[PDB]
Amino acid sequence: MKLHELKPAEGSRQVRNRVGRGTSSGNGKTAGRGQKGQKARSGGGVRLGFEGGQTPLFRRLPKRGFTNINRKDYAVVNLDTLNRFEDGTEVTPVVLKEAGIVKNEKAGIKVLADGELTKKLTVKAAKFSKSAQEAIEAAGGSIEVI
Amino acid sequence: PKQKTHRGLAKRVKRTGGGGLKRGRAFTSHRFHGKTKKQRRQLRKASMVAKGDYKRIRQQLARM
Amino acid sequence: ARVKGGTVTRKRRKKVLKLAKGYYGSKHTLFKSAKEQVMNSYYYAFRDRRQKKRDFRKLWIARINAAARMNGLSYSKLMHGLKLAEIDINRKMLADLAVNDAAAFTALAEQAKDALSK
Amino acid sequence: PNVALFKQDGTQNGEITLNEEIFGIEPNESVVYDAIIMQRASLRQGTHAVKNRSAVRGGGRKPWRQKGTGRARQGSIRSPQWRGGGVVFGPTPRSYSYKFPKKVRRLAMKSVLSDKVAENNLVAVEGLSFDAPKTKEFKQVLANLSIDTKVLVVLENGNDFAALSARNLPNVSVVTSDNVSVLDVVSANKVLATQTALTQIEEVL
RNA sequence: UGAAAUUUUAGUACCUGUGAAGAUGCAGGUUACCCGCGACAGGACGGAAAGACCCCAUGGAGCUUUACUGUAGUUUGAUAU
RNA sequence: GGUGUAGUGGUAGGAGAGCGUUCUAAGGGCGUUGAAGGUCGAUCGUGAGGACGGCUGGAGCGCUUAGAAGUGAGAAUGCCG
RNA sequence: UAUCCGGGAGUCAGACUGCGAGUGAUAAGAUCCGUAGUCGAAAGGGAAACAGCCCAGACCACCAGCUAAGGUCCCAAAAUA
RNA sequence: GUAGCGGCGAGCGAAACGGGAAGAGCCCAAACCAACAAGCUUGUUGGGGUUGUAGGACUCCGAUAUGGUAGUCUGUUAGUAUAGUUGAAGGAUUUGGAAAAUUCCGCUAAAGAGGGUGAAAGCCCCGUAGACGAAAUGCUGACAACACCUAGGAGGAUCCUGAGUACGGCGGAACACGAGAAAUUCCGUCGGAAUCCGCGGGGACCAUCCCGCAAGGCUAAAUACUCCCUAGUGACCGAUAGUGAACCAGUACCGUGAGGGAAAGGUGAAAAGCACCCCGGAAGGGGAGUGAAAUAGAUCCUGAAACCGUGUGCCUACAACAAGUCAAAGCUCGUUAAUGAGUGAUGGCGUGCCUUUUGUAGAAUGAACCGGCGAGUUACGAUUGCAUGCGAGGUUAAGUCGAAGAGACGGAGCCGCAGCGAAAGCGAGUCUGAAUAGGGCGAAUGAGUAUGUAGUCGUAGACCCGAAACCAUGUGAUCUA
Ligand SMILES: [K+]
Ligand SMILES: [K+]
Ligand SMILES: [K+]
Ligand SMILES: [K+]
Ligand SMILES: [K+]
Ligand SMILES: [K+]
Ligand SMILES: [K+]
Ligand SMILES: [K+]
Ligand SMILES: [K+]
Ligand SMILES: [K+]
Ligand SMILES: [K+]
Ligand SMILES: [K+]
Ligand SMILES: [K+]
Ligand SMILES: [K+]
Ligand SMILES: [K+]
Ligand SMILES: [K+]
Ligand SMILES: [K+]
Ligand SMILES: [K+]
Ligand SMILES: [K+]
Ligand SMILES: [K+]
Ligand SMILES: [K+]
Ligand SMILES: [K+]
Ligand SMILES: [K+]
Ligand SMILES: [K+]
Ligand SMILES: [K+]
Ligand SMILES: [K+]
Ligand SMILES: [K+]
Ligand SMILES: [K+]
Ligand SMILES: [K+]
Ligand SMILES: [K+]
Ligand SMILES: [K+]
Ligand SMILES: [Mg+2]
Ligand SMILES: [Mg+2]
Ligand SMILES: [Mg+2]
Ligand SMILES: [Mg+2]
Ligand SMILES: [Mg+2]
Ligand SMILES: [Mg+2]
Ligand SMILES: [Mg+2]
Ligand SMILES: [Mg+2]
Ligand SMILES: [Mg+2]
Ligand SMILES: [Mg+2]
Ligand SMILES: [Mg+2]
Ligand SMILES: [Mg+2]
Ligand SMILES: [Mg+2]
Ligand SMILES: [Mg+2]
Ligand SMILES: [Mg+2]
Ligand SMILES: [Mg+2]
Ligand SMILES: [Mg+2]
Ligand SMILES: [Mg+2]
Ligand SMILES: [Mg+2]
Ligand SMILES: [Mg+2]
Ligand SMILES: [Mg+2]
Ligand SMILES: [Mg+2]
Ligand SMILES: [Mg+2]
Ligand SMILES: [Mg+2]
Ligand SMILES: [Mg+2]
Ligand SMILES: [Mg+2]
Ligand SMILES: [Mg+2]
Ligand SMILES: [Mg+2]
Ligand SMILES: [Mg+2]
Ligand SMILES: [Mg+2]
Ligand SMILES: [Mg+2]
Ligand SMILES: [Mg+2]
Ligand SMILES: [Mg+2]
Ligand SMILES: [Mg+2]
Ligand SMILES: [Mg+2]
Ligand SMILES: [Mg+2]
Ligand SMILES: [Mg+2]
Ligand SMILES: [Mg+2]
Ligand SMILES: [Mg+2]
Ligand SMILES: [Mg+2]
Ligand SMILES: [Mg+2]
Ligand SMILES: [Mg+2]
Ligand SMILES: [Mg+2]
Ligand SMILES: [Mg+2]
Ligand SMILES: [Mg+2]
Ligand SMILES: [Mg+2]
Ligand SMILES: [Mg+2]
Ligand SMILES: [Mg+2]
Ligand SMILES: [Mg+2]
Repeated sequence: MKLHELKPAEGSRQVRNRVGRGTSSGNGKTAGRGQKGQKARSGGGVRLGFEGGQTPLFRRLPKRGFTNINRKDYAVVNLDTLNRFEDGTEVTPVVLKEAGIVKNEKAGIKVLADGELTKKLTVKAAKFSKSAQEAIEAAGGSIEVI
Repeated sequence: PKQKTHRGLAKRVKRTGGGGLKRGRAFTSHRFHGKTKKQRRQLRKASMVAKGDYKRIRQQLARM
Repeated sequence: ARVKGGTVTRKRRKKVLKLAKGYYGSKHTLFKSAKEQVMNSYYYAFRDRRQKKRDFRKLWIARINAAARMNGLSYSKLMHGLKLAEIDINRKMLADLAVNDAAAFTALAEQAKDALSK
Repeated sequence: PNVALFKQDGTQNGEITLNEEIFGIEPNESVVYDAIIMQRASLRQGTHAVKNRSAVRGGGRKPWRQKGTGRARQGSIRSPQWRGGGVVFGPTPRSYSYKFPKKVRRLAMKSVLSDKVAENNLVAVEGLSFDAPKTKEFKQVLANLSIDTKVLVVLENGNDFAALSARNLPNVSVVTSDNVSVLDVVSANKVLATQTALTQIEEVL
């Protein structure tokens, strides 16, 4: 491109709308705020979720549950992703992290049976679903709980 | 600053897979003698935040 | 990046004032009075571009009526006769004939009366 | 692609081959534009401020009582509508610089270089050697290469005599092969690069 | 010698009517040559003061008390000296 | 681009497309043979608005593309003169 | 044209007329609903003037024509039909 | 914006891990030893010793080294700050009052940053690139000197290892944590330990396990800020702006005082600032001069509008006028040459602008007029549209290098690719349930993410102006009681 012939991509940039700049622009005078009221005042408006005094929805609804301090979440992996590897390959949490499939392993890798596996593999992971273990082993592979 | 979450809502609702919010039911605290067993049974079940209510409050749970 | 008032303000107001030349005193001298008057002038101008058509049709009708009376006819009877005789000459041309070509208008009136008789 | 290689005297040697991945791509105009705008914004210093009614000097007391005087009610002599009052909003110090995705940056650089090559505005020279810095000699070098428009002279690191001898020419912009930017390439109408500089560029990209 | 309040621009009539329901300005009619000077105060809902009466604001302030919640003081006990 | 048919009052308000102001970049220009500014004119466009002459003036300023805003006033018993 | 999904609103003082009711006194330019229209946010013609009634919805130019409500002796266009 | 805290409201809101900037560790008290002094201990002095894989004393052995320092107006030396020196290259022609402008040929450049010069200068001047420079006095760094720290091994019989302390009750306070189930830290008051088989902590508490060793002290760097000084920068202001203050400004002025607080820049290139003459007492003018220009004459660049006045082309003394517009005779004049311009007898129609209202010509509100100034912005987040890049992936943050740039590195972290459940947990399913039942939420039925931009929202004064008031320092009894 040439500095004297620049052209942005169509629709990439828009013109800011300025209010209170004459009537014919469509936002003159009231600047789109309407006529009087609380919402027409500078800094006006009510806090989010406010209902003008009617009991708000969250107040109506009860609190529920608790958070387990020892909660454990696992980074999930499916058989379709495992298909990306070659037969005889040793699948490991390190292997997954290097491949970029699992950037954050959380409490560990758990393998699920969402897809159809087609390659023989020795898979090492924190956990395996029962269906996932069966699929891996039926494909001639093996599973080891790291 | 970071937009803050409404902690009361965070305690009362759950984000579902499809983006909706799961909520408990009202009238499930006491005075059960005033409600038929059908009412109690059908209030035991959870429900979803209605469209109007969600459109009012979604910004308070953006980062829930 | 300050944008001081500049000259656009003076230019715009001067356009309004020039539009207001000939008005009475402050109505041509002062921008606010001039603008308020120029707006009313626009209102009157738009309204009068329609009223002007009405005025001239009214004038032509009156002149045609006088000429028809002199030829022994009312305006209404003349126009009815002309419609019967298929004459499409409009009121502007008819009024012009009445004032300028009296003989032509009389000939038109004769045909109108003949159509009425038939 | 391939570009004629020239000796400092101006006689052309055999062509040389440039990496297609760097000089052989189809330029992406929109990406180039984004890079230009981003770099130009980054150059801004953004030091500009005004005093609002809180910052203006004085202006504490109420000018006159709320009622009775017959004048318009006022709160401070420094309110924005007052002559000498604070400014409503207005400039405040801030940064205009942002960052594009690395991939977009790389694409922009490749696009400008590829565009130069395609137009044949890329002049590669075997080497630029000056026993001592002399702008007259470098100007003669440009004449030998038949370059008269705006030129970006890309030198390998350490070619201080070439850099010095060229810099003062009005139409010449000197940059080291390690430090070359989309804005520099786009500004220059022609790009005069030494062969070592091109090698180092290909390594960098 | 030389101000001021006021002031949308005014070539600034009367009657009856109309109209945000009390018109110099609108309708119909009537009256009236142009410009002033000295006087009067019916009107311009005349000027002056974002009505103090009245109502409203989840306004303010001072005051009262067996309003609510505190509290300085006063007093009583334990404990240390 | 042509034809045809239909449509084009409008407050709050939504959408779209533009005019003009200052500044930045690039390109391409104009200026003591007179820039900006001021003033007059019977000029052009659908609109905001744009030219071109005469006079005044005496040194800076347009145009095209893109960018950024202290970007447009007639009203606030607004402030200053 | 309807839905459904999403971005952005404004609105929560309504007025009158006709028709159907209540309240009122089978009063109010009263009040409160239902229903249709108009005004609100609608210029034009008629009703003397006259937001809400009658006719009728202005993108523009014309010194062209036909009609609506309402009119045709003069003001004042058109029948002393 | 998680875990949490919270009239579980409004809101408040961590820390550890991980990634970086910077990095440094050391002294006492005590045991014990020697001396001193008084009154076998008990104070002073010196030695000794300094800690958790427990250390130390003490007792045995062996080494009298090895290294370090956060010391010193100790020099020697270098550099640097505070003046400076040097520093290339143009003449003509046209316009002009003046050349840097125009035109023609040149020249210089490690210097084409910038400023000034009679208009716009690479080559006229000050400069710049570059080179060079310090008697004197600071500052820094090195070198040296002086100085101060700096021991290994083996044993435990015994001794030492911080007391009105830790801790507890009561009452407060700090920890994101508002007494709460409430640890941890601190204050006041009262009570009040153990001491190596000892003690503290791991969010009440206990046991086990792990980690540590309080009640003594010191410690550079990364970090915060800029009244000042030096050198610069700016899609920052350009005289109602920018500091209140471009000017003799915290001045004038106001107030008892605290305190409040202005206005006010521009002749010309050069004063060459109008000799002399004329009217006038002067002021002020008219000539005559200076000047390119004096309608640049000091109220001095330009010189708008309101406002005031002179001259006149047309009209106006029977007319009821929101002052116009439409139609039009007459008169006058001739332009961006256009089916022109000014004025206008006369005729038709016609109750301003704004705000606020169901409705305003309104006898409802606002504006005396003119000019200037004067109101949805920015930062950080949320969300949607549009755009670009990549795509089951997307992307870096801090930080390092770099021109205050781009860019490179930096994958810690964030979003997405799996959901369901309060949770254990299970998983293309899962939860409820006795259930292979039904049903809910999901999958089948996949697009996301980084950035730009625009709309809207949240936190911030959040579009602008406006209270009566509240609170915390001060100043006032020169009036008055
Ligand atoms: K809006
Ligand atoms: K719930
Ligand atoms: K209940
Ligand atoms: K009224
Ligand atoms: K009177
Ligand atoms: K009071
Ligand atoms: K002109
Ligand atoms: K603004
Ligand atoms: K005003
Ligand atoms: K919608
Ligand atoms: K009705
Ligand atoms: K947060
Ligand atoms: K609350
Ligand atoms: K020692
Ligand atoms: K000179
Ligand atoms: K110069
Ligand atoms: K020295
Ligand atoms: K506690
Ligand atoms: K612990
Ligand atoms: K520990
Ligand atoms: K002058
Ligand atoms: K005159
Ligand atoms: K008239
Ligand atoms: K009033
Ligand atoms: K089931
Ligand atoms: K199911
Ligand atoms: K995308
Ligand atoms: K976006
Ligand atoms: K604000
Ligand atoms: K806002
Ligand atoms: K006294
Ligand atoms: Mg923008
Ligand atoms: Mg609108
Ligand atoms: Mg307005
Ligand atoms: Mg308003
Ligand atoms: Mg309202
Ligand atoms: Mg509203
Ligand atoms: Mg209530
Ligand atoms: Mg229960
Ligand atoms: Mg019931
Ligand atoms: Mg202005
Ligand atoms: Mg018609
Ligand atoms: Mg203040
Ligand atoms: Mg007044
Ligand atoms: Mg200011
Ligand atoms: Mg009436
Ligand atoms: Mg009346
Ligand atoms: Mg009138
Ligand atoms: Mg009046
Ligand atoms: Mg009054
Ligand atoms: Mg009032
Ligand atoms: Mg229409
Ligand atoms: Mg300018
Ligand atoms: Mg502005
Ligand atoms: Mg004004
Ligand atoms: Mg009523
Ligand atoms: Mg309304
Ligand atoms: Mg109407
Ligand atoms: Mg109206
Ligand atoms: Mg007809
Ligand atoms: Mg007639
Ligand atoms: Mg008859
Ligand atoms: Mg020199
Ligand atoms: Mg020259
Ligand atoms: Mg606390
Ligand atoms: Mg205690
Ligand atoms: Mg404890
Ligand atoms: Mg340990
Ligand atoms: Mg430190
Ligand atoms: Mg100032
Ligand atoms: Mg000025
Ligand atoms: Mg000031
Ligand atoms: Mg002059
Ligand atoms: Mg002047
Ligand atoms: Mg008469
Ligand atoms: Mg007369
Ligand atoms: Mg009212
Ligand atoms: Mg007024
Ligand atoms: Mg005193
Ligand atoms: Mg005294």
